[PDB]
Amino acid sequence: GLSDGEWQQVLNVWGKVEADIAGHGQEVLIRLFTGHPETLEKFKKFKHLKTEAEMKASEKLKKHGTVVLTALGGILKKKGHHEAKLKPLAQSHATKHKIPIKYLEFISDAIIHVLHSKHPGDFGADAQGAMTKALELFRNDIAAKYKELGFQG
Repeated sequence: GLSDGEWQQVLNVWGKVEADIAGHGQEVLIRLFTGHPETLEKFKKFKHLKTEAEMKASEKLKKHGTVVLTALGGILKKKGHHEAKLKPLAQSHATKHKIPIKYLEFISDAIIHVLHSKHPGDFGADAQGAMTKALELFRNDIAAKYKELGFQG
């Protein structure tokens, strides 16, 4: 698992995210959608957005970014004992949204990219390593639930 120090670095940079959650959520989704257009196809509401500029102007996209990062934050703050918080997310993403684990890797990388660009003082190499591990644990645990839920992931 992650060490105490690793979780501390995760929570330290997450504090920076909480200081502007909608701006971060917007930037994460835009990075995801521009880098991986196949992921955008999973969003009925948003796949009409064909450029970064149209995405930036979408208030609905911004609100969803906040929904995503709020849920992720709740999971991260549970550190290694995140199963109760993770469970409903795994269930909805295995049934309603059908999100492959690969797409969770893509959003993990988008989060890391945005944190590197926005918060270089709180997201140096050790902090990035810690967040990488935290998001790996998130994906791994979702993948385990997907199996139970009958989704190939």
